[PDB]
Amino acid sequence: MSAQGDCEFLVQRARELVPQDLWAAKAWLITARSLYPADFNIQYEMYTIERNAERTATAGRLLYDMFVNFPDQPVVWREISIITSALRKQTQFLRSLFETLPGRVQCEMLLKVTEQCFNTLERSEMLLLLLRRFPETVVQHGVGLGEALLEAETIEEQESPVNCFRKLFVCDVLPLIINNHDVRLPANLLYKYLNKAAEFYINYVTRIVDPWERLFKILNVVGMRCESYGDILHRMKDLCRYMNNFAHAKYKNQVVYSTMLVFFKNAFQYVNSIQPSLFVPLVLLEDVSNVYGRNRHIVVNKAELANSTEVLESFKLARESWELLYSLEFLDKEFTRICLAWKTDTWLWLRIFLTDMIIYQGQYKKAIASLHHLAALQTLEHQRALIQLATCHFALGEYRMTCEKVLDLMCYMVLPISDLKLLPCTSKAIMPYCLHLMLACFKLRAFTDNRDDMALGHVIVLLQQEWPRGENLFLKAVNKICQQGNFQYENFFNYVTNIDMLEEFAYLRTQEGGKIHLELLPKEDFRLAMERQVSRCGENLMVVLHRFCINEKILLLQTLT
Amino acid sequence: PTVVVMDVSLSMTRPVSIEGSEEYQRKHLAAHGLTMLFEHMATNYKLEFTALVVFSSLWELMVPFTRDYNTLQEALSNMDDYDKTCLESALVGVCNIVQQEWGGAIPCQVVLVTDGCLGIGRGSLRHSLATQNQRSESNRFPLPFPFPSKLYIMCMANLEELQSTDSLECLERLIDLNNGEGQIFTIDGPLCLKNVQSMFGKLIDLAYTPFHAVLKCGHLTADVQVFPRPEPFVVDEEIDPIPKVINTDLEIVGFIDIADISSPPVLSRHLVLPIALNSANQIAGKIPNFCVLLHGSLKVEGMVAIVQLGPEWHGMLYSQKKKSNLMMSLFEPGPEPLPWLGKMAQLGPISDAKENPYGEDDNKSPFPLQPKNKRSYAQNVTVWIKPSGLQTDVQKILRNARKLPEKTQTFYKELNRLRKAALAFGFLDLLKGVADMLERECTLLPETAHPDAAFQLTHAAQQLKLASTGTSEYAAYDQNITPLH
Amino acid sequence: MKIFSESHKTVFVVDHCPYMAESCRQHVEFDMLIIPLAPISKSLWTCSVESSMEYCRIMYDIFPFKKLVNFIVSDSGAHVLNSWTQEDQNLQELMAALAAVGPPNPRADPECCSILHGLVAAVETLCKITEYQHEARTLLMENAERVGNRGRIICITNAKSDSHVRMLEDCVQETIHEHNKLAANSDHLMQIQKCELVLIHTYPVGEDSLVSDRSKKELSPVLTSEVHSVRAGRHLATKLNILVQQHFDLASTTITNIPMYDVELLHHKDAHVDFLETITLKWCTPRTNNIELHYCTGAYRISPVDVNSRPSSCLTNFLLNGRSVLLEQPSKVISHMLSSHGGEIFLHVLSSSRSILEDPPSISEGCGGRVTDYRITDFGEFMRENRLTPFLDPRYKIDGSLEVPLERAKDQLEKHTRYWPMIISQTTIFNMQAVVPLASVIVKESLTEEDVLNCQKTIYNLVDMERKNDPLPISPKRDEQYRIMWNELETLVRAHINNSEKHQRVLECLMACRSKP
Ligand SMILES: [Mg+2]
Repeated sequence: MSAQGDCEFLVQRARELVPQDLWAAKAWLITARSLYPADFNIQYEMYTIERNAERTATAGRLLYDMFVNFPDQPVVWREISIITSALRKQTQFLRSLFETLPGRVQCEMLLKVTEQCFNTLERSEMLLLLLRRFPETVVQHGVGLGEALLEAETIEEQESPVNCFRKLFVCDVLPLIINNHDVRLPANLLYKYLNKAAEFYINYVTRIVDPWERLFKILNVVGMRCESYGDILHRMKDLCRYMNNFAHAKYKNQVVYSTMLVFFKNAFQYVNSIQPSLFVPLVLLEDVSNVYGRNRHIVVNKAELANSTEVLESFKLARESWELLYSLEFLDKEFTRICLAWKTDTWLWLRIFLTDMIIYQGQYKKAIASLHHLAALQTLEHQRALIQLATCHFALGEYRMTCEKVLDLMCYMVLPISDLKLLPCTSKAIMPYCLHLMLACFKLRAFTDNRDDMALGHVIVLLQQEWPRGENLFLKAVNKICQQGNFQYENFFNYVTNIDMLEEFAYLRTQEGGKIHLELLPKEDFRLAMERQVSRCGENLMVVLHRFCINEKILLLQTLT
Repeated sequence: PTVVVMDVSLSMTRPVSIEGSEEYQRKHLAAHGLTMLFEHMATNYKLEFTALVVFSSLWELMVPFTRDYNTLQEALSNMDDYDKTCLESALVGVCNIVQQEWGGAIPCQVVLVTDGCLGIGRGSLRHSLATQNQRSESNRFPLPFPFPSKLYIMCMANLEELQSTDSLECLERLIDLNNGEGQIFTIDGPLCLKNVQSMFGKLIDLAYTPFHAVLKCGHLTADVQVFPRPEPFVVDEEIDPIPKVINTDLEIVGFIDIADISSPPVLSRHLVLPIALNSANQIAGKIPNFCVLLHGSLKVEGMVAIVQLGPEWHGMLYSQKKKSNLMMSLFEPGPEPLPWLGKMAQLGPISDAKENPYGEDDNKSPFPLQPKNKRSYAQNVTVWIKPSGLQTDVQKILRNARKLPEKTQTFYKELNRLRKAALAFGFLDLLKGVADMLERECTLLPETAHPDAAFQLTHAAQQLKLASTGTSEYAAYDQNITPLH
Repeated sequence: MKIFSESHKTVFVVDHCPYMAESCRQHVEFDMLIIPLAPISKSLWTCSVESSMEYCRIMYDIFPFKKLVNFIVSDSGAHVLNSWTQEDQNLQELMAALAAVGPPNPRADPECCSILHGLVAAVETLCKITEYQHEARTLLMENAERVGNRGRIICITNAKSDSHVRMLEDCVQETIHEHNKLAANSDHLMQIQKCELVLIHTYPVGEDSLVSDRSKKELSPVLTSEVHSVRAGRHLATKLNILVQQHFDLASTTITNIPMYDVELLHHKDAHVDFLETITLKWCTPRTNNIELHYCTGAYRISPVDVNSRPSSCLTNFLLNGRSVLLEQPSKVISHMLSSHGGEIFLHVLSSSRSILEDPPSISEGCGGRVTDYRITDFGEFMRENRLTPFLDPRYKIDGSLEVPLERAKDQLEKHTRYWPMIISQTTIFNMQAVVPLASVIVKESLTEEDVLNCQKTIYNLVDMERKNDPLPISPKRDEQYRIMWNELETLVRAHINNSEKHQRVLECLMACRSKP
């Protein structure tokens, strides 16, 4: 008689008595194990009985004995997989049973599971869990796991740097490798580490607990290994004063990486304060306030932005950092290399910050080119490029491209109500800006000792905004009319709903201002329309001015001067 | 008088957003307000002269000063809309017409029916207010009217909101250069007709309510009305600064013959007219009134009736072409406004005198009271500033010396005057020169050889040249020279 | 401003050193009618005294009250000649005082004194209180602070040099400062609020002006000095004439066409606010009794600028004799009238413009205008018996309370109108001559025994007419007329019983003797 039959009979007898007497079943199992110490079935049955009895110590001992003696049984592999899945009431009991086994046994089981793993993601997760549980094994596994994850990400051909394997490597594998003092890595590998960490951080924040703090800590660790966001910039400026004047790879790597990191942090803060969606929008403009008359100041009210000081300081810091990056040759070349290595599309927020910085700088042709790029990539909220082109064109004395940009600016702007300003994208602030721009264009068009009169009419009509500030401007215009005596503007009575203007124009027609020949119609008729026009005093001045802008869109022919 | 300066610029032809009713221009609201003001001032203030001045780019006088309020009512609907606003020219024209019609002391209430648009430039209100106030020059700002005026500004522009969005400090300053004599009137709430009528009712109560009084002569009483309403008077700004108005009850205290009062300076002349408190000619026209009896007796006897208008304030009532009426004049507030009558509180009945001061047959009168100190034209002063005076004095001295001893008293009086003046001026050289002239005149005595003439002349010459030395013999001021017996 | 202004207190300081004894080199020619004597000339002291006293004379003529002057000659000491009471403000007292001071000592002690003593006494004089200031302070109980002590000092002296003028100004400023500090502690000395200074420097004609003119210069918030330089004689007099005109806001008039030359007068500038540097009003022919009550808007005292001269003397004598004079401005309009109201010539400013009280409502339309039986002669007698006379002495009523004659007049007016019907047809007792003694006596307060006897006679005569039934005035049976007349008589007498006891006696007699059934 074969011993297999006796073992099967003993197991069946023990199993049948389990529902009746647990002690009898345990005694039968012990007797069977004593008779046949090499029987894996008896050990498996004992382990199952112990697990069903919620006995942590007995189940752990039985599992360890089965693993040590019979590792080829698929039941052991299934149990190990179940335990790993639970680790990654029953789950708590399984976790407690895991602690019963020795640390070396647990490490060996984890290594066997990793070796038997097939999926790359599952194997990486198991290895990361094992390293977290047992840091001593991360010395010879941390670098390899990260390299394998990077290779798999490259092979998978991920269009965006937002990858599950890359995310796991950056969140867990990278800090574990960095903090491992026993693990030695070259500075060239630290370069790739910091590159990928920065890419992950900026891609996550642009689109978790604190990507910015983690990136800053990683940068500090990388800088210390090779040995606020504002003080480090000035310290690095002093370092440049000690290094830029005269391989020196550490200094150049720092002056590129740390400076671009602080630049990106400040830039994100800036483009999150202004246009908060890309993270009412705020547009940095040049609003000429004195129409009726390097280290620059951004004038912004504290009501539209309650935290203007910190945002302006961040903008200044980022501008200085970027200026330092392109100032000297080596850092400029390395910065261009790393930036073109990344996404050349420049996203949206970085492009917006670049356009704002260029407009701050003083060069506006490059600003206009960058805004064309931004518009191609892309008053409502989105139409910021129109306002920015308007101010940029007005900067270089164009005075006509400004005018078409302003006229197209308010085509999508319907609502019944120099100095570098910063206004929202709402009508209350934008519409005065557009009217100021148009008034400036026509003020420089009309006061030129020429015979133009439509220019003077356009100055008069657009002088209705913000009265009585245009008092002296309108008085000078009326003096010019008196000198000329032949004012001609057929549109005059369709837009000039100002009682001061109307009663000054009716003064010109009797005796004492001189009988000025006013051609304001396209004897009794002139006064008849005036009696009608004084009834229009009270209508929304913004509405009639906008109607003048849109309907009488032939302002351009005069503005070409 | 009353000048109704009303804006006709284009600013006043603006339709008003009045709910319910049709759109009225602000000119129409002004016309209605002035219409109700003229109705009140023709029913209860019928004796007032009113002139309508319309201003725009230039000032114009529609109707001259008249009591024909139907003429002024007609003009309100017969106006044009000349555009541009100029207020300084309007005020210049107001001053011109006021001074060319009434003079320089008759009060004139100016009702400026403005709009609040102020202006834009040149002759605008802001420009002329900022510049000409501190510029002076030939073209002075005619705001402090050269007459006791009261400038009311009926700014019909919504509440003081519409005045505070653009400018109201300009108008409130416009009142201030009139020494605060005025009142800004603004249409409370919206511009509905009821509110403009309320504003003009406030104006009517403030400026055009008749001054009803009571006229008493002991028990003989009369309910009267005094036109114009007397203006408050202030004695000075250091002792008695508060303004004192007259008493509501005019208390006749006595009568003074119109020749004894002569021509008294007065503050202002007023017209006393009885009131009832063809009906007016049949019910109230038959009950005997005291003003009619007083006027008849004053006109016939030729007297006045001194009136107590208050503590230490006194007046007068008299009679009056041919149309005569009872009239009343305010003397200056004080214990003694008329120095020829003494203190008005020292005037009493003739029954308390010993004799009859006015005479048994009325050939005397206690008035006028001679002053205590005679003025220089009543005494004999000695002015020697111009040489003519001194020459006349010495020539009068010598001329009476020839007539000596016939005219000896006048001669010695004149010589005493000369010596007193010379001593009080320290002009002793004149004294010695005059003594030498007396000697020369003595040398040229006529051949008749009057006995006393030589003695008196020689004695006077001796006294003169003894007093010329300055010693205490006759240089004393009171040591008058005495002749020789 | 108010009474207590800078013109309320003016102090004259005249230098008296032997410097003011040399001739002014302006020899007079009083010798006109053989060999004439050497011409006489006046010292600088004499010229300054003459001009200052002309200033004082003009002020006293135009401002008899409330404008006072103090005269301080500045010698070795400082001899103040008159006080601040309105009884030493007399020209005769000033001439007596100046005669007492006498001509400057020529050879006593030339350089032993100066002018600064006069200025120190003058500023010490500005601190005192004029009787008007004391009256105002005692009237403003617990508020006697709104009564200023502003003044003015006029100094006429022969200054040696400009530095002398500057040290005089420093001296006066120091004196005001020190005396203000002293008067802050004390009570019977006011604090000067504005002491304007004039420092007229007089020199003989022909000598260089060692001191030049100088406009007003504020040495303090309490001082405003101004320096004048002018030759002694007529120029100094003209300077002080301009000073008196500009200090008191005077004005000039040049009355012309006087029938026998021009006559110049000096009055307040308020007399020429109607016309708007002398106006030239023309004399107009006076009428006997054309009108008697002109509408005068202001009467101002005048003072001839050439009083002793023949034309001005003639005009003023004509005015003082009793008649008036009407003056016209350049168809003709009468604008003024000169009248002498009892030895004080006044310039009235009549009104010649349109009268706002023109075409007044007829008295024949107003209330009571259609009544033709008004007792107009009866009220005329009432008016003429209730006239006004002035009382000089104060009379005592009972004890410790003198009677104001105005109150007595008003009491009499109320008494005489207790019963006084208005229309003739209303009354009957007042329309017959029998009751005239009763009416004219019963209204009195204290009846004499003869008055009571006359009332008895009148009552008995009325009884006699009732017995004879003499018809009464129409003003209705024969007995009913007498009954109603007795009733009216009782009404009259019953209203005056509170005057005395004799009224009660006559009332009892009337009640006994009347025909009451
Ligand atoms: Mg206007």
